[PDB]
Amino acid sequence: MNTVPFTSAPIEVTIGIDQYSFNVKENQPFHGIKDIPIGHVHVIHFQHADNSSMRYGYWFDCRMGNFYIQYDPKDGLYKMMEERDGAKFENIVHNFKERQMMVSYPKIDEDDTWYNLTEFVQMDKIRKIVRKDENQFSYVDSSMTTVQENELSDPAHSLNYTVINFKSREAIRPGHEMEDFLDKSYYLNTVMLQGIFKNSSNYFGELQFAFLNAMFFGNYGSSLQWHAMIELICSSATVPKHMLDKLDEILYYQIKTLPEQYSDILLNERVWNICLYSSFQKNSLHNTEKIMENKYPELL
Amino acid sequence: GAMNSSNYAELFNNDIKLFVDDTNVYRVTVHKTFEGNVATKAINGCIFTLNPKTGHLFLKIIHTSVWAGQKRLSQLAKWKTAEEVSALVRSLPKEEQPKQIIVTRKAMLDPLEVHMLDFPNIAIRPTELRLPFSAAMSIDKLSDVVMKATEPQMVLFNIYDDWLDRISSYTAFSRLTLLLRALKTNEESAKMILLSDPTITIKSYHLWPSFTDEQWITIESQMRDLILTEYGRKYNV
Ligand SMILES: N[C@H](CC(=O)O)Cc1ccccc1F
Ligand SMILES: N[C@H](CC(=O)O)Cc1ccccc1F
Repeated sequence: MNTVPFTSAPIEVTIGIDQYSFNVKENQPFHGIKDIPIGHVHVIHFQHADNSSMRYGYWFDCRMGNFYIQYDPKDGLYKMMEERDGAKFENIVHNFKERQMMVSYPKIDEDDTWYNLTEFVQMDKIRKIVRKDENQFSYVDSSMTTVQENELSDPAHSLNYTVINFKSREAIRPGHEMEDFLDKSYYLNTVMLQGIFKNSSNYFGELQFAFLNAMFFGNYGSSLQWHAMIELICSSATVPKHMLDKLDEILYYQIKTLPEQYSDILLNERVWNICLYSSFQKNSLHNTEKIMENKYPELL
Repeated sequence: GAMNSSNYAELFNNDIKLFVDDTNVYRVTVHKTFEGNVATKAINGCIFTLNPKTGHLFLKIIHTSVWAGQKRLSQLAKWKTAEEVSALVRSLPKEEQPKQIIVTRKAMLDPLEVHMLDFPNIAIRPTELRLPFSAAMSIDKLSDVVMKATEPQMVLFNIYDDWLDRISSYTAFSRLTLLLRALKTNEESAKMILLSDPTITIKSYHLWPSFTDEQWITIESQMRDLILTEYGRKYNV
């Protein structure tokens, strides 16, 4: 079990760790988060009490280094840093742990939620969507735009998700215009899966990462990307059976986890109604259709 | 974006544009079968592709064989339309290719956009005008060439005859739309108006009779009266 310690908490802030969150008061004796499960990516995120504008945060994997948070009063945010000196980092964490100045990652033993949300998410793929190669962790915030959003403005601060565009030459084979537009299987299976992602695991990883950035940061381009990757599958007549079953599980846990009060902004009515009720896969997402109908029947 | 009454003179500027109407592409007669079920029999159709500035009508005749063995024909018909308009554009020299293609029905937008991905500078647009181009098949010489076709065929017609020698393209388009609206509202009466006088003939190389300027004003008035008459008969006014 790993630890993300804090030098201090000089500004009042709501701190998120994966799907959990807690409040820290201005100059409260808070030195970080302990007992973080090894084996998964994690995200630690922030919303300042005095400016809820800009949620921001860091994706990281404790197996890749010793990371900690220090407030920067010049740039006005909590920054993640890497400590190269292992000995000193373990001793400082040890002292923070002896003085009980850390919150414990509050995982219920029965609870597979975070695994189920991050099953296919890898740090190495995160770092290719979020380009900042000098760091082993990746910063995301509410305002970052995607490469596709910029085509329709700072490239260094962009989310390089795979561009999906149903009315593009990439999606449509010359001479198969109607076929490829009404049945996206070519675009899903040959262009995206075989061509770009290489396998469905990488595709689901980007999908899951897009959802998490939408949920935790309100990142609008991430929400667009999540819906596009769902629609591309649902709008393909030919999808491997194992992918549809896995998609159903992925979406189920995403819908289960979504804050009820954010449904209005995180869920696209058109995409979901199309996917569940009109698409080729309208009958292939049993678990997801049942939770959507019981939890968000208004959207449908 | 969409084309409406605010930007109406744009039709007659010097940017090449085409209207595309697909309403006569897939045409059927519905009839009873021996067993008392209902079935359709396709008849020949046409794409109506018109340059409103010049009167150029590229009438692509859609022969019933194109539907043989196909399903969801009403959906296919929009994509067949898009395919043929795309083929027509590619067949034209670059300096004759349209800058804009205006579809009379919004369901043509996606099929045509997809077929024209190779032409990103050609704007595909809907219109809020209710244009009476479905009545094209009420023009006898156009109906005749469609029904006689035994194979796919592109027939070329100037839909303004020689009117542009005497009137502007705005006025010629207004005349055309009034004639077509009348033929759409009461074809029998409209044709009666157009031919009641045997001394005014249709030249072999024309579609409409050789009316003088004064006679066109009379005809145009009679067509308005017809449209108003039918509007009353319809609504009891
Ligand atoms: N701030 C420490 C050294 C520096 O200031 O550069 C790094 C550090 C902070 C807090 C917990 C562990 C740890 F290694
Ligand atoms: N002189 C041409 C007529 C012809 O030779 O068929 C002008 C024309 C070109 C293209 C489409 C229709 C049309 F009336």
